[PDB]
Formats: sequence, C-alpha cells, structure tokens
Amino acid sequence: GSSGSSGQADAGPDKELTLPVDSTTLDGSKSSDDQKIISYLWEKTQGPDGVQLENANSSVATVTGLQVGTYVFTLTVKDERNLQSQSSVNVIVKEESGPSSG
Repeated sequence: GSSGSSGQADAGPDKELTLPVDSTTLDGSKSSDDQKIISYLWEKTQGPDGVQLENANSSVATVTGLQVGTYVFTLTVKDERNLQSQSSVNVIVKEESGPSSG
C-alpha cells in the first residue's frame, strides 16, 4: 500500500554552530504528530567527550562546551505502543569567521 506512518522521532535538522557560540539546543518537540510521546532521552553517541548535556531526559536538551568538531546525539523516545525509535543529529562546529592575534 501507500506510506502513512509519520516520523517517529525527529532530532531536528543538521546543527551548525559558529564560535564563540559553543552551545546549542536540540528541540525534539516535533517528534510525533498524532501518537503522543511519553519518553525522551538525549545522549552523545559520537564526538569528543567533554560537552555538557542538560535536561537530557526532556524533549528539549541543551549542550554546552562545544568545540570545533563533530557531535552525534541520538534521541531515543517511545510511544504509547512502547515503540522503540531512534534519531541522531550531526552537530558541526565551525570557527569564528575572521582572523585573530595572540
């Protein structure tokens, strides 16, 4: 038949930060449309160990202390039907445009 099931877990689009902006927010409020969600988990699968995740157990998580690198955060949520879904997001960090001295 045709496709109907919508996105189970949406960890938002690609995240691109540019110093000094060393912090971002993973708003996953748009994970479901019809079937509500009663589970939220934010963890860093790949990337350098250091960043600090806040409210990981919430639809909206915050990661501070980001550096020029690649941070992969997987979002594991569940629906009324104990449906196990996963959704990661590529977080790239660029350097603050412009030269520097010191």
